[PDB]
Amino acid sequence: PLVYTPAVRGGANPASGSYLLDPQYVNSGVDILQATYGYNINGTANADQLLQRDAILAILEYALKDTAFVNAIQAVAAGSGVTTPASFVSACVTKLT
Amino acid sequence: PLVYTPAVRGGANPASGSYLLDPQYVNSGVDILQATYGYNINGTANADQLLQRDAILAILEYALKDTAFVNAIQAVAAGSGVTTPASFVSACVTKLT
Amino acid sequence: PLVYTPAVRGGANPASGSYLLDPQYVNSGVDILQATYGYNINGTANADQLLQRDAILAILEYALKDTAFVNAIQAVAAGSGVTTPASFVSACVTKLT
Amino acid sequence: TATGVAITGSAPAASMDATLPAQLPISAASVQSTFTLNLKEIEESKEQVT
Repeated sequence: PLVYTPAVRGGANPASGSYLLDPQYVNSGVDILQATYGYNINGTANADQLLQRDAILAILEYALKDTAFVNAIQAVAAGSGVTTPASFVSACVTKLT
Repeated sequence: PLVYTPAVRGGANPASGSYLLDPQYVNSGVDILQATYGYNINGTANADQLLQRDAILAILEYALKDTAFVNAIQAVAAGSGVTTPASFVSACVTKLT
Repeated sequence: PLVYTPAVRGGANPASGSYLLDPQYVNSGVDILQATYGYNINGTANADQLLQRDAILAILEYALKDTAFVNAIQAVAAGSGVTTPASFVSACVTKLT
Repeated sequence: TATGVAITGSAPAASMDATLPAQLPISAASVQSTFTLNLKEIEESKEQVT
């Protein structure tokens, strides 16, 4: 089971709730991203969104920066049945299940 | 073949270069990203990284807002052997390929 | 295939598009035309209407001046049922095909 | 939220408002028009129009 602390050096759980992602270079070292991540804004996370938030940051702190994950999500988009980019995400759900 | 445009309505290809994402509400409507996306800062895009930028922007607009993709990336993170999250991104690359 | 040039000598393709025809003496005797020809005023000529313009300027320069074409168009008008000359032109289009 | 508890109650859970952005972008596009007029058309139209 994935258990980790968010990858910024001194800002894991902020007092304000406005967690600022570190700037990362995603497109094989070409494009900068510079996101933030505001915490609980429609109530608390009731120990199930507390697990999904542990996974959304993992696809965002680490995965888009990596040059082997972005090649896999490149080759899904080059499939012969993937257009209209709301069926792009339904073509990678079936790979992840 | 994924045909795609930047999903913000009137700000598709910015003349400034700093493509600013609209805020989408992730983790089933509890959190908020408010990201940007800076274009070419360490070079050019050399006719293949346009296809890798094609899938970074789609996985950052149409995937993290979706509720069936986040329940599929959650179940990978609750598997076995997926700790220290360079293994989470490497267990995800074997599913997609 | 027809090869053709505008018949007035130094004024073949004008700058303003107002191709002034040189006057011809039409009835073999006694008349004169002094026409002009405006170029593209309701669009452009889209690679097929150049061929129609290639034949209108030939029937207006080298045909009305001739004495055997005006006698050939005389004998159609003295035919059978060629009255109200929107039918004179429809009884001439059956001979040309 | 403003809920009703007893007189000897126990101070119910917290709440705040929320403020949201709009972000309304413009630097992408522009409406334009062209002429392509000659240098001799402007000359012979200064003496051939009323």
